[PDB]
Amino acid sequence: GAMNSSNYAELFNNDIKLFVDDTNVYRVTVHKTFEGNVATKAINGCIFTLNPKTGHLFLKIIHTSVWAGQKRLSQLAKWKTAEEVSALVRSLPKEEQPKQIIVTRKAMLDPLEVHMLDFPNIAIRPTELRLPFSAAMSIDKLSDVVMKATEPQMVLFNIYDDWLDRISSYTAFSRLTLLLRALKTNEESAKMILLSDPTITIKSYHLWPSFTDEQWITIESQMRDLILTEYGRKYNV
Amino acid sequence: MNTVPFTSAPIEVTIGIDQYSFNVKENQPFHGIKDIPIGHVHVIHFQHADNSSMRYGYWFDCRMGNFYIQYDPKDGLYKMMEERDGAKFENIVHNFKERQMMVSYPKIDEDDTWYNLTEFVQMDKIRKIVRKDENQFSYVDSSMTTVQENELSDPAHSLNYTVINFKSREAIRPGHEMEDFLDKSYYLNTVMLQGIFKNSSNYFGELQFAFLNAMFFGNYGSSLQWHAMIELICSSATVPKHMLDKLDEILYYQIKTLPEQYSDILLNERVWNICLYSSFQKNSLHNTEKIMENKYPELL
Ligand SMILES: CC[C@H](CO)NC(=O)c1ccc(N)cc1
Repeated sequence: GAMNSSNYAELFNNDIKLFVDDTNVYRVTVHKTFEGNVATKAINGCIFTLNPKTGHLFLKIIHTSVWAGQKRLSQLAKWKTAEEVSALVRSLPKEEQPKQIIVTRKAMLDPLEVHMLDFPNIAIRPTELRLPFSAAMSIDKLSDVVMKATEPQMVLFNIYDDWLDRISSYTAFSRLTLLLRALKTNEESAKMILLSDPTITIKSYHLWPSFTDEQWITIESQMRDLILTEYGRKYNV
Repeated sequence: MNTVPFTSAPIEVTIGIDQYSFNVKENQPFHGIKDIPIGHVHVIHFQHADNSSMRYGYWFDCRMGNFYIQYDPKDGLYKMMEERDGAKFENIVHNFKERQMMVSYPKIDEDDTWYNLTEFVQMDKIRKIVRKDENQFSYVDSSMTTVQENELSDPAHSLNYTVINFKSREAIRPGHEMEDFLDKSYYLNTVMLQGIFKNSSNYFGELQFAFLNAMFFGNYGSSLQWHAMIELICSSATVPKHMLDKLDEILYYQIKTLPEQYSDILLNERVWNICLYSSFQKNSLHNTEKIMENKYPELL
């Protein structure tokens, strides 16, 4: 069934599972035409497929050529997502295949179920959490590889950098969701927080800055301030 | 015109014969139903006055044998039986008619309702859905489950309707996942019609039998089967024109005949709104859409 606050520690047990977020698969800019009509122009997108226990991110880059000559792109985007996730699962060794796939939007359930009929023992689940994975394209290195792609491409990341050497998966996921929530609520301020002190750098093989344990506590505090504030600036409170 | 005699009526019961019904009191001198039209299947069905639980009955075709009803006080129900001695049967029937001991199948001359509800229904196909090969007639009741219901528990007492499942490897060709799920024409036309049913007449026969078991016995699995078979057609972009026109007629007479007070449990809101207003065939069922809008506009 659905994943929510009550079964949250299930994410960090030893059954392999993947979140799939499709909110950045089909991306467009809306513009005026010479005749004063409106048109869309697609830009490269990505499927965000994340193991929340290990941090492994399977980022399938969706090149705009996949949309050429196709109709009803927002519907096709769900099926393309399901096709790519199914291809990913089949590419993994049996012992690496997930036992559950959790979709961040319920409209992915039927496309994924149909593409995974071959895998009757993989549970496809929705969630009641409002997870901030749409903000993945606010991570500079992820945005950069999506925008530069000239063809379909899969790129593997660990979205936790080396955090698991010092903290548990539960704590790492909590930090990740706090960072992404902040970036989603106010990208400019969130990014100012992360990069203000130039002495803290992002390693070449990492996505986030190399904060000490004490600096992460300060950082996390500043992100919660931001989220509560914007919640004021937004509701006037 | 054929006859189904009753040995007696020891318990008070409402007896149905197709779309008609009449109350019989406990031990009321009653011996049967005469003037039953030849050429159609028929259903004779029962609801006891003490236990409205378990409606039950018998599908039969008088051309296949001489059938009568006899109450069994051990199993507590009216049982259909075949009389193999034709002279004994003619004699029993003639005697009960002479004594005016049988009610009349009360068909209005103008009325094609029963034909229209059973056009494609054949006894031989009924007997493959309801498996009991030693009898020429078929028992159905409110509680019997379908093969597909049992997959999600006694197999001998099951309704072996053709399994339809839109999220199944039978319905979905590798590589056409989106195409086959959003347009079910290959499942309808290749898998089911060409492969399993062979022709649209057998498809419509099973659809019509499923509805009638839903209506007459409140059989929930039959209602599920009826709606699935409707939805499979309406969710196909490519359907022969003669099938769409016949489906419209079939459903029209089903909706016309449905008890008005049973529409809440026998009609699935999602399927009907999808079929009439969202599906490929939203504009192909004019008669059915008109009667649905005038008779059950709440559902929609
Ligand atoms: C069996 C129902 C039918 C109704 O026409 N016959 C009678 O009701 C009936 C009653 C008494 C008789 N001697 C003959 C007949």
